Amino acid sequence: PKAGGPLYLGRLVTTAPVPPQHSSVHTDPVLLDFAKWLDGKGARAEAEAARNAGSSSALGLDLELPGPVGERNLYTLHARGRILLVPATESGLYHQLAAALATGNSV
Amino acid sequence: APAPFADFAPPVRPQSTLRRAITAAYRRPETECLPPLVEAATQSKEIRDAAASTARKLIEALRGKHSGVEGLVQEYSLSSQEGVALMCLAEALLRIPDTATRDALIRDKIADGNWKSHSRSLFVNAATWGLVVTGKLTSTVNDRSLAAALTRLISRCGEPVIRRGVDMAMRMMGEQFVTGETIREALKRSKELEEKGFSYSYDMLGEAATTAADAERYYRDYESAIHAIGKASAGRGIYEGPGISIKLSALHPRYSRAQAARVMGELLPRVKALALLAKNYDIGLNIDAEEADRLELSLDLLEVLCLDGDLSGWNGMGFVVQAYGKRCPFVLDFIIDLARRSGRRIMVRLVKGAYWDAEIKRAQLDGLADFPVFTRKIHTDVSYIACAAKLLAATDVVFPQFATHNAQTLAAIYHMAGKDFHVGKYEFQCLHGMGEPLYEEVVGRGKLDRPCRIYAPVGTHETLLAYLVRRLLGANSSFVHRINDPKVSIDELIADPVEVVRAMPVVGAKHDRIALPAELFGDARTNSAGLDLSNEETLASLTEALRESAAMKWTALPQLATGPAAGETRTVLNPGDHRDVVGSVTETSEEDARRAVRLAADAAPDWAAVPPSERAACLDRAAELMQARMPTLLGLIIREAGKSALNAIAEVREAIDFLRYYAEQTRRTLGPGHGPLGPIVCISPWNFPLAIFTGQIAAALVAGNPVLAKPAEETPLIAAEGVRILREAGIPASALQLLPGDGRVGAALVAAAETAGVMFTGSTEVARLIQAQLADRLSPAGRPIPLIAETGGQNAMIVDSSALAEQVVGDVITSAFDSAGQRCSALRVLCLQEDVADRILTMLKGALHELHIGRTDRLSVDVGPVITSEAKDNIEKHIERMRGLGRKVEQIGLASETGVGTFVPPTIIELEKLSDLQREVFGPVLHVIRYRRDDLDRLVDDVNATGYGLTFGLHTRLDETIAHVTSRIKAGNLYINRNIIGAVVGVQPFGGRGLSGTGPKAGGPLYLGRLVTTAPVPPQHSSVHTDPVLLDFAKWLDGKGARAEAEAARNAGSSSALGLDLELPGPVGERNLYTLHARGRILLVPATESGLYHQLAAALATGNSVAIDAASGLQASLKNLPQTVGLRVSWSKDWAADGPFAGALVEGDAERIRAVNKAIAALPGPLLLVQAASSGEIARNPDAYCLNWLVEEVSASINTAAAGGNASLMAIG
Amino acid sequence: ELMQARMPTLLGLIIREAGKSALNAIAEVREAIDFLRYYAEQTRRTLGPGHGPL
Ligand SMILES: Cc1cc2nc3c(=O)[nH]c(=O)nc-3n(C[C@H](O)[C@H](O)[C@H](O)COP(=O)(O)OP(=O)(O)OC[C@H]3O[C@@H](n4cnc5c(N)ncnc54)[C@H](O)[C@@H]3O)c2cc1C
Ligand SMILES: NC(=O)c1ccc[n+]([C@@H]2O[C@H](COP(=O)([O-])OP(=O)(O)OC[C@H]3O[C@@H](n4cnc5c(N)ncnc54)[C@H](O)[C@@H]3O)[C@@H](O)[C@H]2O)c1
Ligand SMILES: OCc1ccc2c(c1)CCO2
Ligand SMILES: [Mg+2]
Repeated sequence: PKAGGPLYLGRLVTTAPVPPQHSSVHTDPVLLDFAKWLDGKGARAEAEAARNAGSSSALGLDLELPGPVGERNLYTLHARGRILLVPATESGLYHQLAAALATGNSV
Repeated sequence: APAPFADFAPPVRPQSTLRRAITAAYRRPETECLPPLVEAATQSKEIRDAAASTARKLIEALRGKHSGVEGLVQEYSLSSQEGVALMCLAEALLRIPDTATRDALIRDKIADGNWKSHSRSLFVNAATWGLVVTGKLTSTVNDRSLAAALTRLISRCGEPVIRRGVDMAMRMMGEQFVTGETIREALKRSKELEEKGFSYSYDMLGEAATTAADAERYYRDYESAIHAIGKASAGRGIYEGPGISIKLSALHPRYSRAQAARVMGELLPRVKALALLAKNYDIGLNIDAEEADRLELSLDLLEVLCLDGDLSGWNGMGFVVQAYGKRCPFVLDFIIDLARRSGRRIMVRLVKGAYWDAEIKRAQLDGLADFPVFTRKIHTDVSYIACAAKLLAATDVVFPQFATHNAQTLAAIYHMAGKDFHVGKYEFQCLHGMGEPLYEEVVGRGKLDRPCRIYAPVGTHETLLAYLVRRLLGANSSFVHRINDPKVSIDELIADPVEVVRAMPVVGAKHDRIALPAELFGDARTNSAGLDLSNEETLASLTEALRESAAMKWTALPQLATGPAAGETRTVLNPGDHRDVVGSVTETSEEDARRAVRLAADAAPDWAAVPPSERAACLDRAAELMQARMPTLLGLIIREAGKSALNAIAEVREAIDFLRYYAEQTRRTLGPGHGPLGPIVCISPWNFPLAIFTGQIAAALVAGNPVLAKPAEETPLIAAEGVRILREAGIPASALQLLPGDGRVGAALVAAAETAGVMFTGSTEVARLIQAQLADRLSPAGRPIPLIAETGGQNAMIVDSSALAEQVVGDVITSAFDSAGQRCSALRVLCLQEDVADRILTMLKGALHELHIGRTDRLSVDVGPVITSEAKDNIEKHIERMRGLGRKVEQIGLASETGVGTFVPPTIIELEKLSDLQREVFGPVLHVIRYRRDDLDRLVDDVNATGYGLTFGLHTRLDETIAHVTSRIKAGNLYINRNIIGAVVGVQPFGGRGLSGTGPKAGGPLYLGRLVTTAPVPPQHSSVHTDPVLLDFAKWLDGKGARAEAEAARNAGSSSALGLDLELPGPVGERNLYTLHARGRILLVPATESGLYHQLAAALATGNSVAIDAASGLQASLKNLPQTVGLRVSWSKDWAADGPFAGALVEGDAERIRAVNKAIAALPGPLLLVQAASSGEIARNPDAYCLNWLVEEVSASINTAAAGGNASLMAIG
Repeated sequence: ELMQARMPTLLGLIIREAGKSALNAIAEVREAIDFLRYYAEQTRRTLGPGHGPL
C-alpha cells in the first residue's frame, strides 16, 4: 500500500484494521451477479461471504484530503486489475472469486 | 341527479369577520405583515434596556454552567462517524429487553469481534444520531461508513466504549428526549421540578394517524394519560397542576380541510370526550398546532368545544398559535373574542413554530402565491413579541403561555408583562431536557419568580425517534445552537429583533435566498401557479367558477384550417355520473382527417416562417391564458376526465409548464438551420387530457411544424378548449387543427402521405400498431418518419426495513390510487422487505379504507371513476383472475351513489411473484410482493424483467441500498423517499424506456430536437467523459488503416453527451437529477464496411453494446477487435432472438431502409428508435446518426427532507 | 518534535551527505516529521489489541 496513506499500517499487523474513512457505498455489479449465482446453486455460506465482501469492499472510495488552499488532493480506490487465483478447493475458489470480484478485479 | 359542484366545499360554518381576517392574511406579503408587528412589539427605551440586561444576565448564567455525547467522543477519541455508529449500536442493544442478556451479548459477542453477526440495519436512525453527535442533518445514512466506523471503534476500544455508549443512549432516550417511557414514570420524575415551581404538560407523542386503528390507539393513550395526570394533579387545578397536550392529527386519519365534514363528525366528538375527562380532573388540555393548512380547520373545533355547554366550568382548554405564521395576530384576535363569547379563559400557548422548512417546501411545490410563514427568523421573533403584547393585554380573558427557549424573547416579555404578577396571569413554557437550564434562572423567588410549564414527551424509544429530527432543529439560526456557539457574543444574542427590523431598508423583505414559488426557475421561465384548497376564499371563489363551468356549452369539433367541419355528433358524459352531460363532440371523418393533413402540408411554409421567438411567444401567451382560465379548466377536467380538484390543478399547471418550458427551450436553441419536419400528428391519451395533449402540440408547433391534434375519444372537450386557447394566443388555424374521434382518426392521420412525424402518448399496444403503420413509410428524402411513442408502465416501488412506514403508506396511497390509478406513472407493484411487510401492509389496508370514492365534483372525494365501462370491465377482469388464483384481495366498499358512474374500488392484491403480472392494468390496483433483503438484487432484476421502464420508487434511508438499486434499475424516472407520480416539467423530465417509451423525454431538453430535421444542441448538453470502449475502437480503426473512420470515432466520442449529470433547479427539500446513460444494445444494420464503422462509433461513443446484422456479410471487417470492444459486439442472424434492443442504426438506400424498418417493427417487445442513413449520407454528414437518440435520459428525484427536516435550510435564517 | 527542533542541524548533514540543496533538505526533514506524525495519528485512529504485530 502507499506510504503516507491510510492502508499502510494495516500491512504491518497480522489482522488489518479498518482505516479511517475506508468504505464505499458502491457494490461491484459482477460481485452481485456472482452472489446470485452462488445462491442459485445453494452455496449458501459462499453467497453470504460474497455479499459481505461486496459490502466491506472499499472499491469506489473517492475522497478529497485536507491540504493547502489552491489545490485539490483526491484519493480514490480502484480495482487492482487481474488477480491470480490459486485455489485448492471449490469453496476456496468461490471465496477467492468473491474477494476479487467485490474489489472490481478480473481473475 | 345532484347539480355539479353544488356541494363542492361548503365551509364548516359561515365565516365571521374575525375568521375572514385570518384567511385574508394567509399568504400576505411579508413587507405588509411586519410594520404592524413592529408597532405592536415596540417598547420604551427603559424597558428595552432592562430587557437587554435581563437577557444578558440569563445568558451569562446559561454559558456559565454549560456534553454527555461530547465527553464520550473526547474520552475515546471518536470521529463523528464513530460517535454516530456507537449511538446506533447502543440503540440496537437497548432493544434487547433483558439487561443480563444485553450485557452478556456485549461482553461475549459484540466486544469480542463481529457485531454484524448479531433484518434491520443498525443505522436506520443514524440521521437522528448524526444530529445529536454533529449538529448536522443528513437525509440519508452512509451505512457503509458507519459500519466501518463501528468495526474500527470496537476493535480499537472494546467493551468499555460499548458500555459507555449504551449507558449514554439509555440516559438520553429514557430521561432526556422523553421525561419517561410511560406516563407513570414521567409523573414520578416530575415531582422534583414541580417542587421548585415548574409545572408540566405531557405529550404522549401521538401524531399523524394513518389508519382508524392508529387514531383509536392514540385516543386511548391520551385517555389513559388524562386519568394518570388527573389522579396526580389531585386538585391542583389547571395552572399549578399538570396538563396534557394533544395533536388533532393523532385522533383522525383524515384530518384535513378536504375532509372537514368527517373531522367535525368524527374527530370533534373524540376531542370532546377527552376534554370532558380533563374537565372532571380540572387539568389543562392543550391542542398543539401543526401544519399551516390545518390552522383554520382547528379553529372550527376550538369554536365548537368552547361553545359546548357540557364543557362549561372548566378553563383548561388550551390552543397553540404559531408566531412564525402570518395569520398569528388575527388568530389571536379570533381566540380572544371566542374566549369573551364563551366565557372560557382559553389557555393560549404562543410558540414560534415547528414546521418551517416543510412549509417552505410545500408552498413551492404547490405553486402558491407566497408562504404562510415568515422567511426571516427575525420576523418570527418580532411577530412573537407583537403577539405577546396582544396576549398580555387580554390576561383577563385568556391565559398566555409563552413557550420559548430564547432568552432575549423571554426577557422582552418578562419586562413587557410588568411587575404585577400572580400565578394564573401568564406563564412561560419550555421543552423537557432543553429548557430547564434557562428556566432554572427564571422560576422561583430567588430568580424572576415566574412559572414555567415543561412540555414533557412520554413514550418508548420507537415512538421518540419518529419525529426527533424535527424536535432537534439546533439550526444555525436557533437560539439554543447560538448560545453554544463560541463565535456568537452575548451582545449578538441580546440584540432586539424589533429595533433591528425597524431599521432595515425595506421592513419585512422576504429572505433573499428563498424563492417565491413563482420564481423557482428564476430568469428561465415563470413557474405555473396553483390554488390553495385550504383557503376558504379560494374554495368559495372556486366553487362559483366550477359551477359556472358546468353551465358552459362545451363542444369539440373537427377544426380544420378551413373552419369547423361536420361529422357524427354525440354527447360526452361524466364518467362518475352518466346523467351529467358535460358537452358534445363532433368526430372527424377519415376523409376530413386526410384533408386536414393536406391543409397542414400546404400551410407548413407559412408557419415555419414565423420566427422561433414569435412561435415561443404564442406558447407563452397560451400559458398566460391557461393560468387565467384555470378555474374554468378545472371544472371541465373534473367532470370530463374523472379528476379530483387537486389532480385537475396539477393537470393545468403541467400544461402551463409545458408551454413555458418549450417556449424557453426554443428561445435557447432554434435557428434557421433547424428546419421543421412538416405536419406532425399528435395523438394523446385520455388520462392527462390537457397536459400531455398541450405538451405534444406545443412542442411540435414551436419547433415550426403544423399540427394535427387527435385527442383521445374519451376527453375531446378539454382538448378543444386547449386548441381554442392556443389559437387565441396566436397559433393560426392552419398550424393547429383539432380532429376529434377515436383510433380510426388517429390511424388515418398517421397513414396520410404528408405526415412528417408522429407524437404518440398512449398504450404500448396502440403504439405498436402505429409503429407498424409507419414502417411502410418514408419521408420525401427517403428516411423513416420520426415517432415519439411514450407508453405504459409496470411501475414498482421497493421499500426496505429502514423506511418510515407512515411515509411509505402515504406515498403508496398517492402513487397507486390518485386518479384511480389512471396515471402512466402510477405505482403498480409495491415490494416490501419481508421483515416489515406485515406492518406496512396492515397500515396500507387501514389507509385504503379511509379513501372517499365518488363523483369528483366534491372536495372530499379522493378517488374518482375509471374513464369508461370498458376500462372498468378490463380492470375487474384482472381483479377476478387474481382473486380466482387465491391471491388475497382487499377492496374498499363503494357507496351506492357510484352506480350511476363507472368506478373500480381501490384494490390491493398480494402476489407471490412479479411474474404474476402480464400487462399494465390501468386502474386502481396495487400489487404487493414481499422480498428477503438478500434477494434485493434479484428483485431489481425481476422489476427490469417486465420490459417496462417508466417510473420507479425506492424508500430507504441507506446509501448503500440507494446506490445499489439506482445503479441496477432500468427506468426513466426514479424517485427516492417520495411518491412516484412526479413529472414536473423541466424538473423531472418524464419518460421511460423499453416498453415504456422511445424517448426523448417530454419536459426535457432533447424533446424539441426530435421535431426538426437537424437537431440543435440543447442547453447544458455536453459531457467531458469519453467512452473507453469507443477510444479502444478508435485505436483499433487506426491500426486497421481506417484513418478517416478512426477520426470520426474520436469525434463521436467527444460529441457524445454520455455521462452528462446535472441537477435541475426545483423546490427546496428535493434534489432533481438528470443524467444521460447508454440506451442498451443497439441493432446495427450496416451495408458497407465504412458504414458499419460509423455505426459502431456512434453506438460505442454513447456507451451502448451492439448486435450487428449477420446478413450484412461484414464479419471480416471486425477481425481482431480488442477484448473491450468485442465484449460490446455480438452478431445477430435472428434479430428477434437477440433482443430486446434499445435502438437501431440502419445504412442503405431508400428501399433497403424501408425493408429494414419493416423487419425492425416486427421485432417483439419495445418500439425501437431507428435512425437510417444512406452510404453517401454517412460519407457527407458527420451527424448522419444523431447521438442524441443513442443515449437514454434518466431523471431522479430525491426527497432530501424525508429524514424530518431540511439541512440546506438550517443555514437559512 | 525533536526533528523539528533540530531541523537546521539535520539540514546541514543532508546537504553535505546527499547532495541536496537547502530547500530540498528542508522538504526531506519535513517529510520525516510528517510521516512520524501521520503514522502516530493513524495508529491512534485504528490499532487495538487484535491487531498484533508481525
Ligand atoms: C413548550 C413548547 C411547546 C411547543 N408547542 C408547539 C406546537 O404545538 N406547534 C409548533 O409548531 N411549535 C411548537 N413549539 C415550538 C417549536 O417546536 C420550537 O421549539 C420553537 O419554534 C423554537 O423557538 P424558540 O423561541 O425556543 O427559539 P428560537 O431559536 O428563538 O426560534 C427558532 C424558531 O424560529 C423560526 N424560524 C427559524 N428560521 C426561520 C426563518 N428563516 N424564517 C422565519 N422563521 C424562522 C422557527 O419557528 C424556529 O423554530 C413549542 C415549543 C415549546 C417550548
Ligand atoms: N409514457 C407516458 O408519458 C404516458 C402518459 C400518459 C399515459 N400513458 C399511457 O397511455 C395509456 C392510457 O391512455 P389511453 O387509454 O388514452 O391510450 P390508448 O392507447 O388507448 O389511446 C391513446 C390514443 O391513441 C389513439 N388511438 C387508438 N388506436 C389507434 C390507432 N390504431 N392508431 C392511431 N391512434 C390510435 C386514441 O384515440 C388515443 O388518442 C396507458 O397505457 C398509459 O400508461 C403513457
Ligand atoms: O418540540 C416542541 C413541540 C411541541 C408540540 C408540537 C410541536 C413541537 C409540533 C406540533 O406540536
Ligand atoms: Mg384506448
